[PDB]
Amino acid sequence: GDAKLPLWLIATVAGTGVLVVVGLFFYGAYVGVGSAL
Amino acid sequence: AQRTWLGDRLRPLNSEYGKVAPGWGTTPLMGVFMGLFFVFLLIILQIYNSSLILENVSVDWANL
Amino acid sequence: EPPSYSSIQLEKIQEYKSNIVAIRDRSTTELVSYIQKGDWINIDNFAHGPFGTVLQEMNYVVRNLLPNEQPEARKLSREVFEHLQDMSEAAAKADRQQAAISYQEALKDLDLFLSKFPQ
Amino acid sequence: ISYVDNRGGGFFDGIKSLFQDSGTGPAVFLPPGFRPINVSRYGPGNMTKSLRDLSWFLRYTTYAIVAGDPNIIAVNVRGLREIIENACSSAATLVALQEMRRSALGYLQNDKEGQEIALQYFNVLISE
Amino acid sequence: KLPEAYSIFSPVVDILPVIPVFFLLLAFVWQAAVGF
Amino acid sequence: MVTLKIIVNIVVLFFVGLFIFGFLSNDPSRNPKRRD
Amino acid sequence: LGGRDQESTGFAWWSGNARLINLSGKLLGAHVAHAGLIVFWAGAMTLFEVSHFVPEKPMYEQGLILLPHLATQGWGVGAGGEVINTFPYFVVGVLHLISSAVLGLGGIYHAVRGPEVLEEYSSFFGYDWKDKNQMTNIIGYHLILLGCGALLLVFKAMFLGGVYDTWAPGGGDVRIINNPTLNPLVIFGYLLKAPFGGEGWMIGVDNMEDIIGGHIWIGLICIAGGVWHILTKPFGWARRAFIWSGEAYLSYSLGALSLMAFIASAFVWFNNTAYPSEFYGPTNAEASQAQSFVFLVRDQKLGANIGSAQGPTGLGKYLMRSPTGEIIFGGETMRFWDFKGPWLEPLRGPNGLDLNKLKNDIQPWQVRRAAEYMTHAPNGSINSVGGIITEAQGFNYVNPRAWLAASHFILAFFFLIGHLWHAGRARAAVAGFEKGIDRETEPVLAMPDL
Amino acid sequence: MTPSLMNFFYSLLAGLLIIVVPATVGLIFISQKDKIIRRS
Amino acid sequence: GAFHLTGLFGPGMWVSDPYGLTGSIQPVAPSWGPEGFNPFNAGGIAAHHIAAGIVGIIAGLFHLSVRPPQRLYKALRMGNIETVLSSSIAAVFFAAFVVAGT
Amino acid sequence: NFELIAQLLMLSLIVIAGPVVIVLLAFRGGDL
Amino acid sequence: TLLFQVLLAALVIVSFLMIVAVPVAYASPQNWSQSKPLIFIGSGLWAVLVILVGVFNYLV
Ligand code: CLA
Ligand code: CLA
Ligand code: CLA
Ligand code: CLA
Ligand code: CLA
Ligand SMILES: CC1=C(/C=C/C(C)=C\C=C/C(C)=C/C=C/C=C(C)/C=C/C=C(C)/C=C/C2=C(C)CCCC2(C)C)C(C)(C)CCC1
Ligand SMILES: CC1=C(\C=C/C(C)=C/C=C/C(C)=C/C=C/C=C(C)/C=C/C=C(C)/C=C/C2=C(C)CCCC2(C)C)C(C)(C)CCC1
Ligand SMILES: [Ca+2]
Repeated sequence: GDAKLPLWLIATVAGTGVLVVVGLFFYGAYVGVGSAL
Repeated sequence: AQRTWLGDRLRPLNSEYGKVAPGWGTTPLMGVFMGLFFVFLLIILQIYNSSLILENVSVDWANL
Repeated sequence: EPPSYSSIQLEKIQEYKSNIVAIRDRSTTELVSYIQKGDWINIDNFAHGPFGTVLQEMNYVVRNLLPNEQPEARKLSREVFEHLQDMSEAAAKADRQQAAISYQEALKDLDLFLSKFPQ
Repeated sequence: ISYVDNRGGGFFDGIKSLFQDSGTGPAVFLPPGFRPINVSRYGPGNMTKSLRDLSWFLRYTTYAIVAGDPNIIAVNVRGLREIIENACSSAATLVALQEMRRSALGYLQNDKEGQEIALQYFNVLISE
Repeated sequence: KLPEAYSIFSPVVDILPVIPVFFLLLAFVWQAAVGF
Repeated sequence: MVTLKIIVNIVVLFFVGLFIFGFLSNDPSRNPKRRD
Repeated sequence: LGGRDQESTGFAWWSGNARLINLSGKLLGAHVAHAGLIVFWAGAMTLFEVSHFVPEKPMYEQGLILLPHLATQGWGVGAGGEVINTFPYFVVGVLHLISSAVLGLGGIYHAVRGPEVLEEYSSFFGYDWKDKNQMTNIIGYHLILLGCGALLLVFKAMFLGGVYDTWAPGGGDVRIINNPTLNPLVIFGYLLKAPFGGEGWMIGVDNMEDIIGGHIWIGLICIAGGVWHILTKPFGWARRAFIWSGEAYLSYSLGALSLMAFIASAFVWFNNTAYPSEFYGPTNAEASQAQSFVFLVRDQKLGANIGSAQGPTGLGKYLMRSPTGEIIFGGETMRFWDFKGPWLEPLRGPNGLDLNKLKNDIQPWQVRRAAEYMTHAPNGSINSVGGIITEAQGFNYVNPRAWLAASHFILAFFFLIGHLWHAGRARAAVAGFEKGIDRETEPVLAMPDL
Repeated sequence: MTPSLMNFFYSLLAGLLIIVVPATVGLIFISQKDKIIRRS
Repeated sequence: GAFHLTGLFGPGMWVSDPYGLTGSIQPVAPSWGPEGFNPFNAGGIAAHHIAAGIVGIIAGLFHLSVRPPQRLYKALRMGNIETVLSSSIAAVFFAAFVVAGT
Repeated sequence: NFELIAQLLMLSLIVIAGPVVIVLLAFRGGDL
Repeated sequence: TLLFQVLLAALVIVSFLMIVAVPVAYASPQNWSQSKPLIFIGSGLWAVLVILVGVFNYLV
């Protein structure tokens, strides 16, 4: 194939892909159906 | 030339005699500390004369 | 810029002046007899108490009265405080005629504030 | 001239100033277990041989520089330390001659060419 | 409303504490390239 | 009890006194290797 | 060709500084890039604090921690804790946020582009971590400047406006302090007090003049300790009582910063003079006395006589007596019988809370502070929840006395961890078994049997 | 600033600027011109 | 300065009122400002020997460490005992004029 | 809302503004 | 005060240009010669523009 790309680079974008979907959950405690607001 | 217990603790305070800093030395450090001291003596002479009277000094017998 | 204090003085500022006028006629009291005879820390009761409410009360000349004469009216209200700093801190001096002339200063500024600003 | 109704000299070598990060004069270190010796415990007749040697350590260094060969330093120093081991301190000589070297190469900071010559020649005096 | 006539920068200066946390995680990312 | 207080106050200053110039006399030279 | 690697220095990607122990050039770039980062939080947290601020709501309600640090020096505070000009809080952070780029330029020059060692380059800056005259000159350069910061608060005090006083007559006010306490019998005598309740060794420092007398005596010995370490060496006993390496100097300091933040986790919990309650919030010792006081004077309006009534349990419901004679507030408030805040100091009589002046001399300002301080007790949730844990989350206030007191205690205890864990490696640095015991000459097989 | 301090401070300006610097420049910039001869 | 006139380990100097009536002994506070320079304020005399003593300390701490220059040692003839005596008497006369004055 | 997305714009500009200093060094050949 | 948009809006886009271009210049030794000066025109623009938002703070 020889299309290999440095893992470290996709270690960031998978890591901040993990970070935005657990950062969205802590946004969701503060508006929505469980927020007591 | 009599050694005592006293004189074997002060002879390093009086071991040298003519050891001297080199030529012209730390003279103008002493000069600018003198010129600050004469200006300080000139200030306090006219504090007391009331000729460099300031606010809230009033050199007088109304004091503590 | 508002001249007409219809309810603005008659409910607020004529109760602003009324509460510290009420401490004022009382003030020839035990407090003068404290500095006459012999009670050191009940003056510090009075300075942070009945004179603690003479000053935290006398604080909203900003928040109710005439913002052109506001910056000249701060330091009128600051000199009444800062002379009464000498009243409570001459209690550790233990000599009650440095505090007695400090109390006579509170005649020169409190009623001079009360003579001023009917607006 | 005895007298002492006006004059007496000496000293100099102290705390004046300077900020410089230049002129690396091979830094001198003290050997461990060294203390500076007092003159009163040492003796005035014992130190008058001592202080003339300190001029004599550089007087032969000035002789060897114009001689163009460090042989006269490297032949009048071998076993001088084991001669003076009884009287003088061996540790006091190394720290004196090192700062004699370092202060001399500080005087040669302007020429930039003979300073590395005397650094070769003073190092013969230290290593011998 | 802290500023006098800035007033559109209430978005940008709200996040400005959080960037020292981002300075630590960048040191992992810089180390993820070369060194291991 | 004030008679007791000094007796307790001696023995704290004795034991802490024999801790504070315990370490002050070489305490990095009985570390069984170099400079022991 | 690379300074950093696994097998040239024996350190991995973690323990990710210890390549910089002997390398002196980029170690300066480590700290100045880090000191740019501390100033970067120091401006921007305040620049986030303002524009999340409103001036008419009180300071502690929003959960904000640096705006009450600025209000101690009185940067536009009129009287009683209301603010009048927020632009003095705008200038102080932007002189740190703009200064963080200038501090950031140095720590990125020396860590990348600058030299790797400087002993050769300057001869002033360079060190070995063994040259004992040069290493004490480094401390002497900072102590003369740390004394200059210590006289910097008192030069703000005695000349430029003044420091805020919570013991001002009329609630609280800024005032220019005209006599700091120079007598050492009281202020060095604070060090010789008991660290328990009652005496309050470094914590109970009422009459703000004693704090501003402190930084007279702090900076005038920090100057005097600054010029000592320029001129002289450590002593002969000091050469053989310490570890002299690149390590332990962090660990001597990490022992101190752990000790300093235990004190910082007690200045912000108990003291009501250096940290004012009208900016930071009331203490636990303040709010429990504020709980009983508004229920005392509530009773006065009702008219039941205070002294006669016996609580639910035999004691006085309102005014019982403490173990040493001060008539104090009753109930569960016997623990905080040492409460000396600014309100109810006009209720302190000769003995304590005197009942001649506890009746007929409560003021409407006096109760409404304690009414506010009752409901603003330090009682938090994790998130924003306030009040008792059992109570529903109707309103939010974490009371940043409490919310900053535990946050240093996370870091005060953690700095005791690493200080102990560097003191192991530093003592094994000079002893040579930082990598473990030997195969051949094991020292315990030389030891005799038990 | 007080009206007798600055009236004293103008002397320390003028007693410097009229007496001292025209003595110092008025001596050393004529003695350095007429240097004495040591070679005999 | 500090350990005798300020009440730390000692009783203070004499201080009275103006128009001297109730003059007694109490420890005076060292006043550091310009108000301590008028000699009728006793707060300068406590602030005297603290401030003159600390520069008396920093003189003699300096004066042990350095040596005089040879452009002064041959000029002031500092090896001689007599020169020092002359200097001392001259200084003393200066000190006797002020307590003739004050 | 207008100045909520410009907040999260100013997030999403500034987070990956970090690692674009790293990849630009790691592909031009700068010594990392 | 409509100038106080475009001055500080130019500051936030030129200081975003300094979070990224300064480790590039510092990072590469080979291209350092070209870039060494470019910081003194880089930061020298950023210095006098932070000075110019300072005087325009007080003027409005
Ligand atoms: C002034 C503080 C200070 C300084 C300058 C140092 C300096 C040093 N430490 Mg050290 N340390 C300190 C305090 C300090 N220590 C304290 C207080 C602790 C206890 C916690 C430690 C614990 C520690 C360990 C555990 C060891 C060192 C080591 C080292 C050396 C190598 C550093 C390294 O590679 O980092 C490595 C950095 C990391 C691996 C990053 C770790 C990230 C942590 C786990 C994050 C924790 C959570 C954090 C708060 C973020 C939370 C975010 C939130 C949203 C969840 C270096 C000399 C090493 C050594 O012996 O070398 C001499 C060693 O192995 N340190
Ligand atoms: C406070 C945090 C901090 C700081 C200041 C440093 C600083 C440093 N570390 Mg380090 N480190 C840290 C945390 C930190 N570290 C942590 C938590 C870990 C554990 C993961 C490590 C692990 C680690 C290792 C293992 C090593 C270092 C090394 C270094 C040094 C040289 C780095 C180098 O040459 O690459 C330079 C970096 C680059 C060229 C990459 C580009 C990245 C840029 C420069 C980041 C900054 C950009 C910034 C946003 C722009 C500023 C704007 C400007 C206007 C001011 C440097 C002094 C190395 C060393 O000892 O030196 C040889 C080394 O081997 N560190
Ligand atoms: C802890 C801080 C610190 C320390 C110890 C050093 C130390 C050093 N730097 Mg340096 N530097 C720093 C911070 C620091 N820097 C910062 C923050 C920057 C970014 C602006 C720089 C930028 C920098 C450059 C660009 C260079 C150095 C160089 C040097 C070295 C030579 C010293 C010299 O010739 O200066 C001579 C000293 C002066 C000319 C005096 C200047 C003093 C300042 C600017 C005046 C203001 C003082 C201030 C008011 C004091 C109060 C501080 C207060 C604001 C907190 C020296 C090792 C040089 C180097 O590495 O060698 C090639 C070099 O080229 N530095
Ligand atoms: C924080 C700044 C700082 C730092 C890091 C140092 C660091 C140092 N100083 Mg130093 N110094 C400083 C400020 C500082 N100094 C100031 C401000 C002054 C002026 C007063 C001095 C005056 C000074 C002199 C006069 C001497 C030093 C010495 C020393 C060296 C060894 C310290 C030692 O063994 O004593 C540690 C102290 C002890 C072992 C004694 C025990 C102390 C107590 C009883 C232990 C228990 C304390 C307890 C936990 C807390 C209660 C406090 C109180 C209520 C008792 C070290 C390099 C010594 C040295 O080497 O000479 C240069 C030395 O003789 N310093
Ligand atoms: C332990 C020593 C000691 C003590 C505590 C006293 C105590 C006292 N003596 Mg006394 N005395 C002593 C030793 C002592 N004496 C000795 C050894 C002598 C013989 C020289 C005398 C001779 C003596 C006389 C003749 C008299 C006293 C008197 C007194 C009383 C008042 C002192 C006074 O007015 O100050 C006045 C002191 C001074 C003005 C000090 C002069 C120093 C000048 C101002 C400065 C000199 C320049 C300075 C050294 C250099 C600059 C320093 C600068 C860098 C800081 C006082 C009770 C008086 C008395 O009758 O009491 C019974 C009195 O008349 N003393
Ligand atoms: C866990 C981990 C991970 C992950 C990570 C992440 C998820 C992230 C990272 C990182 C990052 C992501 C970082 C960031 C950074 C950033 C930065 C570094 C920044 C800079 C900037 C600045 C500092 C700013 C500036 C400014 C200002 C000041 C204001 C205005 C605006 C501007 C822009 C101008 C991985 C797996 C990979 C590896 C392992 C570890
Ligand atoms: C103004 C002020 C004040 C006052 C005063 C002061 C400032 C003081 C200081 C003081 C001090 C000054 C203290 C100190 C301390 C010390 C310490 C803390 C030390 C420690 C150390 C240690 C503990 C160690 C030891 C050791 C050991 C054990 C071993 C070895 C040997 C040795 C010795 C080293 C106050 C507080 C009121 C408040 C505010 C400020
Ligand atoms: Ca913002």
